Amino acid sequence: APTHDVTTDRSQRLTLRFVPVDREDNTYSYKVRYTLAVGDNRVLDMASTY
Amino acid sequence: EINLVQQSMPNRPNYIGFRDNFIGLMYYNSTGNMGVLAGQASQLNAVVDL
Amino acid sequence: PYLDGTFYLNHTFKKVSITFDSSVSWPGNDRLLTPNEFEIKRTVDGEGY
Repeated sequence: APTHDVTTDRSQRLTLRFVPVDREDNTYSYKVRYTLAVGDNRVLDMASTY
Repeated sequence: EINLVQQSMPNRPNYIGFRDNFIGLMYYNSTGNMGVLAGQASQLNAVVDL
Repeated sequence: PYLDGTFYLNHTFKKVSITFDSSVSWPGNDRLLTPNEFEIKRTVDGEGY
């Protein structure tokens, strides 16, 4: 394996949970917003957002 | 005529109130009913109950 | 199952803790939602994990 520059797991979770900050509980639809925070020196792939 | 000679003792004093400092009104020391105080950004829990 | 690899009791496990020096968790860089320990499965799940 590479021993440096690859990964640093220091003070980072490998997944986060984000609570709703909007909820609409309409009769046939539901809306939810999330204010994402992508930290500095991190990168997100949206293929693993679900 | 023989139901004149009944006796009756008072019912027991039974005091029902709350606990000493509202003990067992908030879950502590539990998981699955654990409380979370956390950022609104990343949302990292700052409460770990064991 | 020891010699044939015919395992079948892997579904009873419920947690694993790794510690070095008896004072530092190996999952201690806060890599997991439950910070210390991996949990294999949840009994009493209300936090949807």
